[PDB]
Amino acid sequence: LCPFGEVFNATRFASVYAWNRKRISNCVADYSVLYNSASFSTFKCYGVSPTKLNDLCFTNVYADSFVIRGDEVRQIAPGQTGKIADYNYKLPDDFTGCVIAWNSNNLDSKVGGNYNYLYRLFRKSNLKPFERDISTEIYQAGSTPCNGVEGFNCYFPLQSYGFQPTNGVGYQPYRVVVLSFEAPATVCG
Amino acid sequence: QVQLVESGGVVVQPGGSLRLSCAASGFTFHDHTMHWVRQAPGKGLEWVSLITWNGGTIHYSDSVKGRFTISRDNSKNSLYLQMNSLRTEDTALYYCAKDLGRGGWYLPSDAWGQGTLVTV
Amino acid sequence: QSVLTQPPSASGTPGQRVTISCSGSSANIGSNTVNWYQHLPGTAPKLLIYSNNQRPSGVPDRFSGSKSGTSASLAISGLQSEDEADYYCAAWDDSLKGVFGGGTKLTV
Ligand SMILES: *[C@@H]1O[C@H](CO[C@@H]2O[C@@H](C)[C@@H](O)[C@@H](O)[C@@H]2O)[C@@H](O[C@@H]2O[C@H](CO)[C@@H](O)[C@H](O)[C@H]2NC(C)=O)[C@H](O)[C@H]1NC(C)=O
Repeated sequence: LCPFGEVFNATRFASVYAWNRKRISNCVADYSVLYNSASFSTFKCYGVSPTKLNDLCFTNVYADSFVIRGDEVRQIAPGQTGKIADYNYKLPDDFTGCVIAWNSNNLDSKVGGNYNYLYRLFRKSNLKPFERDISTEIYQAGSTPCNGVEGFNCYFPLQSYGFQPTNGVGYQPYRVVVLSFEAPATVCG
Repeated sequence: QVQLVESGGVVVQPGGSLRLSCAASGFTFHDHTMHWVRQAPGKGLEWVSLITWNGGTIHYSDSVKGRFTISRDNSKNSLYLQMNSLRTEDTALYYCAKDLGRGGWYLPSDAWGQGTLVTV
Repeated sequence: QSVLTQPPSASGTPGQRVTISCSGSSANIGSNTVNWYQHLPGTAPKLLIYSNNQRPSGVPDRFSGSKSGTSASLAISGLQSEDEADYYCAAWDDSLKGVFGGGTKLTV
């Protein structure tokens, strides 16, 4: 029995700039239990029929997890671009796997703002698929040298999602789990 | 979901003084630099002042230099502007704005407030 | 009576691409970055382009810009009737402080 409960029902999720990867293996993975669950706001699966997964086995199923705004959920898909897709978390054009998300306004938001969850705003170039960059160096915006101390035209690369109980839906927190699917198989239905 | 709310939009007889105040929410306040920007009626946008997060550096536009004072209180998430020695030339819609990132500074960026009309 | 120079107006037919020029001195644009704003009368200004050619989230790829020596421009493609607004150029000056251009009124 695959520990999906430790990936979907976890106490705390990582920030998008530093997302968590848990490898599910040597177990039985029931994917019907998570699909027919009305708790999910979206279940967009790529490469595979979301209903046939319960008949398939795979070699290694990686489960990535992070917290992003509702308006950005559409960026967690192959072929997409955007502030998250390009600098925080990128999927390959030949991605195979499921992108699962749900509203967590009752969990990652509090009165006066939940600013514990960061997201990279500045990066020199677009990152590669499944790359994870957690450097906290000062970003130089112009031709003038910052020397690693914030000041004129140079900024700290991360920002805070100001999550509050009264945010519009687009600005409410969403928890995202991405199940990437890929010799001998170890994860069968 | 960033908001900035300006107040103090009252009419002051020329040669008098006025203080404005800009409540902020929806973002980290203590790590951000902020600015004031004014729009004279029928004209474009003018830059007034920024104050960095730690009060390290403060700069004024030469039109308001020596008469306007900017200050902030990070424990109340509010920005203040004390304008003294008012001139009829200062009639404008005043706006509150923030910078792009944390720590650093340059110019008014993404979140602007609705602003408030000051008549002299 | 302004430091960054922009034409008072611009215009074009929907589906066409138009440009808004901005010019300045060596201490304005030559040696610092350019931001562009879009101001629709009745509401607050927003930030369209920053650091010469970068975009904030919410701004579509119909809006692009560039910097060349001391001059700068904003290119607006696929003109829609919803973009009939006043556009502004800004660069930090070394001797002078924060500079905003006169502003260009773009009409359909
Ligand atoms: C994810 O968690 C929910 C809620 O946790 C359960 O209830 C808690 C009070 C505690 O008893 C936990 O140990 C339980 O796991 C699970 O609840 C499911 O909710 C759906 C929709 O209401 C329902 O159809 C299922 O029967 C519930 N199953 C239970 C009660 O365990 C849910 O199963 C968990 N899902 C995963 C992926 O583990």
